[PDB]
Amino acid sequence: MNIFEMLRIDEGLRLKIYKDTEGYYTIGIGHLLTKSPSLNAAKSELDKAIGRNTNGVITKDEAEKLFNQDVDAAVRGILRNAKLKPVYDSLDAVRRAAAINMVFQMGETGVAGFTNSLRMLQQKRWDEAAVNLAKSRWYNQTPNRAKRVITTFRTGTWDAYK
Ligand SMILES: C1=Cc2ccccc2C1
Ligand SMILES: [Cl-]
Ligand SMILES: [Cl-]
Repeated sequence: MNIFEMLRIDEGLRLKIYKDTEGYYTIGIGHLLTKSPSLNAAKSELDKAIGRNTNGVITKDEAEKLFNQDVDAAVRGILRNAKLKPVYDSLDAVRRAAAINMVFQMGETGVAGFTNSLRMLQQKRWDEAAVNLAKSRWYNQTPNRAKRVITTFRTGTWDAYK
């Protein structure tokens, strides 16, 4: 198992513009195109990202190219984040994957109100953090996915994904 496989399972793969769990236009492997309600805005964002007139449809290759860029961006974001970096650096390789999944899904900004969980994680208090992470909108909204990421932090193994 790895970050790419882990996110591919959590995000799935769609080659035509769709709406995410929050109703935002997305495509590929969880690549958010826009928050705006305009499909056209979404199709324009799409062409701009791909570099061609896509018409709302991309290839598998193109989807995967976006995925790579997004995986990289996320890590790079965590590393530039002063609030995040230190936590992330304290973690073992499996848990780091879990931390990227979260940022990938909700952004640096989404992962902001997680201060108390961050601190518990940094402290290596797994069970307590597991509990704290569950008390969140994220958990209530996407419970199955949240349980997986949580188990991953709790255990430090890929069990939830196997
Ligand atoms: C959730 C935990 C954590 C730890 C380090 C970096 C980013 C994240 C997100
Ligand atoms: Cl992009
Ligand atoms: Cl879910």
